[PDB]
Amino acid sequence: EPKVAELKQKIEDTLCPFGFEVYPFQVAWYNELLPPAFHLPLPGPTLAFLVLSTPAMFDRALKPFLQSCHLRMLTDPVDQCVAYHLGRVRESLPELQIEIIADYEVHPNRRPKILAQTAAHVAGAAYYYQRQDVEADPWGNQRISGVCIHPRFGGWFAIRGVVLLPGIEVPDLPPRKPHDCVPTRADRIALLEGFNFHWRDWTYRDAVTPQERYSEEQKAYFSTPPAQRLALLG
Repeated sequence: EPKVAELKQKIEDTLCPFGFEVYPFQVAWYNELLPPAFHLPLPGPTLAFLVLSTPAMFDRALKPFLQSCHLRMLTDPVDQCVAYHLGRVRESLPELQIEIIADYEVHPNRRPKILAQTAAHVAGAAYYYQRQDVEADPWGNQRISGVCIHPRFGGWFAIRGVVLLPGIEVPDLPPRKPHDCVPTRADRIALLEGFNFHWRDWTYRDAVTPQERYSEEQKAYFSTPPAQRLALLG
């Protein structure tokens, strides 16, 4: 009966060379915090892995993918690339039943209504900073969206997927809280204001100083309209 550390290693062998990181969690840690509409429809002890992309994903996974025979038109290339690598995870664990979010062999709802930031938080991957994390906040009526912050990459990363392993239950998997790397009220205010009110501004992503950022080319790619992205960057 497979151990989490052995599975984690096999998934990392598959994904880490392509700029991803993977974090295990129990389905229960996620569901516990949410209304049933957003639950994962599985037994609490079920093992899951939260998958993130780091700044390296662009050079190691996306650019190669864009030059490959796998690329199709009419759907987002990043989504295609991610689905491809999550597909490779399935292949690398042929003896196991593996579900993936998002599953592109399912089209309608209900694909589950996953709240990705909450998954990243309970998996210890990135602290999900929300309005509630600022006491007596100054924003009144506005819609202040929260944002996850990675201790190594700040906001220079993205949550990309979840790998589920139904039938593999890890009731004694020990939880680890995400690193509270933006601990002070003033910094949390600056983070959330940068995120919700600052334009052509990547600055909220430095709320903790990152060790590495998206390259200028990657920044260009994500801030260029889709019609022009591939042409402009060749």
